[PDB]
Amino acid sequence: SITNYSIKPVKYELKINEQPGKMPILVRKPDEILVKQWWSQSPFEKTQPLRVPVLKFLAENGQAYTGKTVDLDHDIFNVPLRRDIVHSYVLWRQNRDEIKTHITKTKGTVSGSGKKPYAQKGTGKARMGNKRAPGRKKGGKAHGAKPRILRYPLNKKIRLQALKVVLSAKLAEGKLRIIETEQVDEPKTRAIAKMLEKMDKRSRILIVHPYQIDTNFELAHQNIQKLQSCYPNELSVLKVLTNDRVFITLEALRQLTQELQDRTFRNYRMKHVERGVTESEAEREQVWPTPKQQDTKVIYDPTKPLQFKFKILQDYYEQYEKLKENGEIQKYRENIE
Amino acid sequence: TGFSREKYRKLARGFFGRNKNCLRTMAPRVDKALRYSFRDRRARRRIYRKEWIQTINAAVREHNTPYNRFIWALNQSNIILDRKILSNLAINEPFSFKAVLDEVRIQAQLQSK
Amino acid sequence: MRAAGKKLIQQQMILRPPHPRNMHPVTKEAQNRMTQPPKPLEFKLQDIPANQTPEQAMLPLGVNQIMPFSILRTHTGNLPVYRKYNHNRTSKRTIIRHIEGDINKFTEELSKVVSNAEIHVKVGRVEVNGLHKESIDFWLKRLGF
Amino acid sequence: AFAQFPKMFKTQYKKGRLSSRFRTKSSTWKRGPKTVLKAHKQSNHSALLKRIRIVGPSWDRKLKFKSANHRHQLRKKSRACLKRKRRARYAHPTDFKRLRRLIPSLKKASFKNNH
Amino acid sequence: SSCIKQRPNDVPTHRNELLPFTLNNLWNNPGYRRKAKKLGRGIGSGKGKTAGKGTNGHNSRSGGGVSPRFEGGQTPWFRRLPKLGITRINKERPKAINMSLIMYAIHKGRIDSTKPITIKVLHDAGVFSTAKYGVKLVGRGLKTIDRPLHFEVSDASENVIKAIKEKGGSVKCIYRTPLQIREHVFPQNYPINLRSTIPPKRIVKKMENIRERGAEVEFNVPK
Amino acid sequence: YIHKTSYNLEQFKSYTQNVEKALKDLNQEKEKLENSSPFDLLPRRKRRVYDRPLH
Amino acid sequence: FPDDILARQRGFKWHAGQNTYVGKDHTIHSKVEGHVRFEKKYTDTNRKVVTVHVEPGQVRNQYNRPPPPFVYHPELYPERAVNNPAPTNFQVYKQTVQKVKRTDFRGSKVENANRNVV
RNA sequence: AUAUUAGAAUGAAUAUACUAAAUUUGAUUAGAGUACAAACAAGUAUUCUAAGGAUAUAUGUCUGUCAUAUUGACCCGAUAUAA
RNA sequence: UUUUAACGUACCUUUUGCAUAAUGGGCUAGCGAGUUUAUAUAAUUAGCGAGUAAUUUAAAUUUUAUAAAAUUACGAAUCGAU
RNA sequence: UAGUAAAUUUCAAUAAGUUUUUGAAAUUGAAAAAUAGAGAUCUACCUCUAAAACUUGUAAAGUUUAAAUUCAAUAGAAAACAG
Ligand SMILES: [Mg+2]
Ligand SMILES: [Mg+2]
Ligand SMILES: [Mg+2]
Ligand SMILES: [Mg+2]
Ligand SMILES: [Mg+2]
Ligand SMILES: [Mg+2]
Ligand SMILES: [Mg+2]
Ligand SMILES: [Mg+2]
Ligand SMILES: [Mg+2]
Ligand SMILES: [Mg+2]
Ligand SMILES: [Mg+2]
Ligand SMILES: [Mg+2]
Ligand SMILES: [Mg+2]
Ligand SMILES: [Mg+2]
Ligand SMILES: [Mg+2]
Ligand SMILES: [Mg+2]
Ligand SMILES: [Mg+2]
Ligand SMILES: [Mg+2]
Ligand SMILES: [Mg+2]
Ligand SMILES: [Mg+2]
Ligand SMILES: [Mg+2]
Ligand SMILES: [Mg+2]
Ligand SMILES: [Mg+2]
Ligand SMILES: [Mg+2]
Ligand SMILES: [Mg+2]
Ligand SMILES: [Mg+2]
Ligand SMILES: [Mg+2]
Ligand SMILES: [Mg+2]
Ligand SMILES: [Mg+2]
Ligand SMILES: [Mg+2]
Ligand SMILES: [Mg+2]
Ligand SMILES: [Mg+2]
Ligand SMILES: [Mg+2]
Ligand SMILES: [Mg+2]
Ligand SMILES: [Mg+2]
Ligand SMILES: [Mg+2]
Ligand SMILES: [Mg+2]
Ligand SMILES: [Mg+2]
Ligand SMILES: [Mg+2]
Ligand SMILES: [Mg+2]
Ligand SMILES: [Mg+2]
Ligand SMILES: [Mg+2]
Ligand SMILES: [Mg+2]
Ligand SMILES: [Mg+2]
Ligand SMILES: [Mg+2]
Ligand SMILES: [Mg+2]
Ligand SMILES: [Mg+2]
Ligand SMILES: [Mg+2]
Ligand SMILES: [Mg+2]
Repeated sequence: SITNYSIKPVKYELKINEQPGKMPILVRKPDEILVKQWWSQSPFEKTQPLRVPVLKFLAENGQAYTGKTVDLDHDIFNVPLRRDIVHSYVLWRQNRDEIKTHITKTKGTVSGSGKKPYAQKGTGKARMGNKRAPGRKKGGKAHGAKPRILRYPLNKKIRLQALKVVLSAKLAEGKLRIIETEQVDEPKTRAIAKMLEKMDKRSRILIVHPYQIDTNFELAHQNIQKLQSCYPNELSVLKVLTNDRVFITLEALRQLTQELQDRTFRNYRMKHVERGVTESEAEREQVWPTPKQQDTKVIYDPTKPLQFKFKILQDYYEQYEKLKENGEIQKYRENIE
Repeated sequence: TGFSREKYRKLARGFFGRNKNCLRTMAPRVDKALRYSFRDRRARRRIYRKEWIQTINAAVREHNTPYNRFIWALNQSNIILDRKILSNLAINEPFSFKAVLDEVRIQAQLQSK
Repeated sequence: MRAAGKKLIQQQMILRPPHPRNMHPVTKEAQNRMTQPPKPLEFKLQDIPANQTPEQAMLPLGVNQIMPFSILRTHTGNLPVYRKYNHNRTSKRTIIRHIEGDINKFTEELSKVVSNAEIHVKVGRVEVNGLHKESIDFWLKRLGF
Repeated sequence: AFAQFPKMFKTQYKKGRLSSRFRTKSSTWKRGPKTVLKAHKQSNHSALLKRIRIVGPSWDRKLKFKSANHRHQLRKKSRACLKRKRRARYAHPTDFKRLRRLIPSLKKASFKNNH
Repeated sequence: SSCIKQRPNDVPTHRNELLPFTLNNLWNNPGYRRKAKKLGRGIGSGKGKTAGKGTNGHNSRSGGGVSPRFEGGQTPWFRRLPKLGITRINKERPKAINMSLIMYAIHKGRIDSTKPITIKVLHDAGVFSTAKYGVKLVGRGLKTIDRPLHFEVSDASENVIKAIKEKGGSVKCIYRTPLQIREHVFPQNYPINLRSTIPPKRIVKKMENIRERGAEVEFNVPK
Repeated sequence: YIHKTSYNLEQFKSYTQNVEKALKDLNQEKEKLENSSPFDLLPRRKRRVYDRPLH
Repeated sequence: FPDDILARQRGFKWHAGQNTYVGKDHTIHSKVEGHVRFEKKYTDTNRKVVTVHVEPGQVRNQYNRPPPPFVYHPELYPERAVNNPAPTNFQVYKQTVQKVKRTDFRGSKVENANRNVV
């Protein structure tokens, strides 16, 4: 829905459903059409909502099902799959934080003496005027390497769109799974690993977890070479690609949607629209507030007199009252519209 | 260069002297081998037709006709046969040659002497 | 200022019949492709009400029909069909963007409106030879996208 | 994001000029104030622009000038010729395409309207 | 040369399979990067013996090439033709904004027709982005005018001022320097209301052309 | 003569524009040759008004 | 067309005619559109004397022609559609016919045969 | 078709050319445009529209001389001036 | 692998043109020549579209997504010595 | 911060090859905020300013360490103990 980007997004509410019994399925449209029509045709259907379950985080496949489902958003997880948009991202990211300093030596920088080893005439051999030239001993290349800088720009509405595609592929390829919560009794790695290894030994996993973490988790997930964690604030296209699986917690999904659903609005903003502090910015002061200045203000006390510390304000306050008497102050007053 | 050096040395195994190992002579002397071969193949189909005549032009004069008036009737005649076989016949299968020679004379109303 | 000489005559020769064009047969293919008679539409059209305010003309109409393909408006509320040119304006093409669904059923229906002109399918858009913008927007509103 | 940024990709000042745009008694009067060594940018050719005025929309550009043999000797010429001078003369394509290259800023209207 | 063939409709973009989004299974649509034949590197390529330069002339050299000024010692197009008069003097002009733009927005809802239109109202709506030295109401799309309008701009022309007043409305032209305009558009940066100038001769002579067109005018009058 | 038969009306919008001008030019030129006075028919140098006739 | 040159010369080597206008350099312009007519006649003593007249008729329209066709669709634009053109049938190309290669020589297959299997 | 037609040569004209005479300054101003020729720039012939004149049945003719050569770019500078 | 038969005057450079008695190479392995940056114009593949286009984040000090920000630059209007 | 400000001829650096300004060489040399100077030569009007000092640590080659960008013995440095 490219339309309805210029309207400001209201706060996001998960429309959860409690659906016990079996785990609901979600039908992938046939593979053939997604090959020939790979930019006009979504992976999943657009009118039908995406009733996706919510599972546990330490629990095997058959045994993990709470009895609930979520309804995800089409604009983020049901877009057409375009490698055209991702390929131009990856070549950008790989070259923005790159500088080359290595340099090869020319005919000049190379050591030497800047004369002729021997005159042209009478030696019966080639004309060798300048020394350390290319082709000659200790020569320097004429067309070698130079120091340079590889950062080039890329339009911003496709640094964005290249992420929605990827999340709309991990759900479609099969990979991503939803999580109720990250929560562990201990700060100890014993909790995750035992239930994790039987779950999936081989998968480089990504987890996106809300701003407000559990301390039991932050100490445990590290040391586990397969895993990797991210706030929803920071989720790059690479981290979904470098890693095979990806898990998303239930509360963090509100934070991801409300970010992307806002990060579009900041870019797609028809100028007459009024922006302000958005729900993504407002939720990040509650957690990490910015220290504000002090409210200490003074109020005038007409009962008591005035005495300023600065010598000038005194001399400026004494002359002021003198003009009230003479009535000449009104020359100094202004009225500009 | 184009042909590898493991490949030049195959085309120049049995050459003479430094025209087999070294490169500044082997490459142009392999190239001429291939310019010549491309030529000698289209010339190969010429020489045999010079041979096929030359065996017919002497096997037919034992029967007291020359080559020219022989094939003059052969194209008049109903027969399709080539100059190839008529060579092989006169050497290896000579009786059938005189057979073929007879109707050709006759369908053209030719008379030897 | 009125002209004179050959610069007026040519200006007057628009009201005279033409001399027929000797042409390369490549055109003769085209005019056989272009003058080929029309065909009925698989997806029918709903009429525009009359005396419609301009503030309402910019709005969409409601779809009635179940169609495989869809086409999306912008983040402004207009239809995404646009013209394109060279630096010298010798190639003249319309564009369509934000297409969904079976494109093959979109080109079969498009080609009926443009008198069966050449269509260039590209990733994310469809370029068509000949400025025929007003004809399309008159057709997409009249379906109600 | 660059963990380390060099010194040579920063701004580069010229060599034959001072280290400040102001001087004292102890300063120098041969060398001049400071400047910045920017990368080269092809500039519009100032002579062309004084022999020409620019015409036309962004997609079909033309170059108006005045013809020659008009100023020194006028007695020696027919009324027709002198009247064939007063009009406009737009440049020929064979010369226009040698001359786009000396005008990198041509299609920008802020340049045109000033010329 | 620059000219390259458009990718046809027959060329497939897909790869006949449904492959994942890994860092190995990526590609971009063809025609997106031409590959030049590396020069000087082979008989088999058509540019080996000489990199398309030719036989031994001057353009065949390192640093070879005359400029597009040179014509063989022949006098060039520049020093031959005559020199012309002066360029503009009033480089500091308003912009031209057609009715087809201000009226386009009114049919949306971005502007209230019941209020006096000003420069800022057009700036915030999205009619334009930058305007030093004001605005002019040069007229294209006059006929679309449906309602009374009340403009407050720097300049305007005859047909527009006429075509408005037929329906109703008015036009008021104001003199404003950039430092005053930028106070109007960007009030956040100028918390002190600024005085009004007293303009010189050249402003008057333009501002009296406006009054001849049946407009309304605002400027500090000289004595 | 008029080209009744159809064509792209916005491809060749100028063709519509060019035709209407020629039609106006005819009517502008017929009305004059009807409404003109025999002074206006003459060339310049005999439209004039001299007091004394010749001799 | 009028104001068009028909000749450049030194003296009236080709004399003028009607619906023309000569010039200082004895050129010969035309006065109105039409076709040229070179007329010759002989004097008392076999002198060939040629004129350059013009026949003031009009001329083919090779310069301003109408635009090419287009077929409007009726239930979209019906009023434009009544005036549609009829489909052309231009003979673009000639349909060729292949050469029939002989097939007797490519022999036939035998089914259920006899052999000297080893 | 010679005589000639301002001067070289060719070409052409014979209502040319030569000669006598009466009135006179079109050897004027402005604007639009085609064609020949033509790398470019340059050069050439002239119709149409407007003002203001001459000639004098004018009904009309004239925007230097029968034609072709009879010269020089741009810059800088200069006198008079419709801005 | 030898003999016989027929055919057959090298290579690169330069040139109107060379087996050329015109230049150059004793053979071999390895080094050995359109590369880098910036601006403008065009074309091609894409993004958004009457609007479009952000990172001196070269930072923050555990250390990030290039998270904002359209001032500004181009823009659907040209004519005239001015 | 009175032999100062400023002035005449010349030059320098000021985008300017010329007509300023800022400074220097030679020659002359003021007033007292009511005064003085700049504003591309001169005049008038007006506006702005007040011709004293001090103040931004890491610049540079060389050695060593850690990290990024690179070569892997005809490369990298002239030198895998080599000035
Ligand atoms: Mg050196
Ligand atoms: Mg030697
Ligand atoms: Mg040297
Ligand atoms: Mg080296
Ligand atoms: Mg780059
Ligand atoms: Mg934007
Ligand atoms: Mg043969
Ligand atoms: Mg002059
Ligand atoms: Mg003029
Ligand atoms: Mg070649
Ligand atoms: Mg070579
Ligand atoms: Mg050479
Ligand atoms: Mg040469
Ligand atoms: Mg050359
Ligand atoms: Mg050189
Ligand atoms: Mg070149
Ligand atoms: Mg004449
Ligand atoms: Mg003469
Ligand atoms: Mg003569
Ligand atoms: Mg004159
Ligand atoms: Mg021609
Ligand atoms: Mg010319
Ligand atoms: Mg002449
Ligand atoms: Mg005359
Ligand atoms: Mg000169
Ligand atoms: Mg031999
Ligand atoms: Mg040579
Ligand atoms: Mg020679
Ligand atoms: Mg050659
Ligand atoms: Mg030979
Ligand atoms: Mg020899
Ligand atoms: Mg030699
Ligand atoms: Mg030799
Ligand atoms: Mg030589
Ligand atoms: Mg030698
Ligand atoms: Mg050697
Ligand atoms: Mg030797
Ligand atoms: Mg070697
Ligand atoms: Mg100087
Ligand atoms: Mg300088
Ligand atoms: Mg001075
Ligand atoms: Mg001083
Ligand atoms: Mg001073
Ligand atoms: Mg001064
Ligand atoms: Mg001044
Ligand atoms: Mg100091
Ligand atoms: Mg080794
Ligand atoms: Mg070694
Ligand atoms: Mg070494």
